[PDB]
Amino acid sequence: PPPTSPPPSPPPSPPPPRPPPPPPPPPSPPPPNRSPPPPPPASSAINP
Amino acid sequence: KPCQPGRYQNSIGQRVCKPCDMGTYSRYGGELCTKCPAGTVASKTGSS
Repeated sequence: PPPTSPPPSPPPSPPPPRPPPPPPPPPSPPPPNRSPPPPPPASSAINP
Repeated sequence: KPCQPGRYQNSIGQRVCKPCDMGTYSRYGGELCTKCPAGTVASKTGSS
């Protein structure tokens, strides 16, 4: 007699998930303001 | 009278001496505060 009909192919395995990425570094801080403003020479007396 | 170390003045005829910037030293007087030379640190404002 002929052999029994083979059974159909079985389903494939489930896939794994993916992790999330870490937070990026903060922006570099700005440098301080460019020098002090020119100072006043000062004047008058301030006397009594 | 010369500004005591730890302060500076950059204008002729100023009664008050401004405090030196943080991370900077000053000698007796000085028109401008000279930053720490090379591998050192002041770690305080108006340090001598």
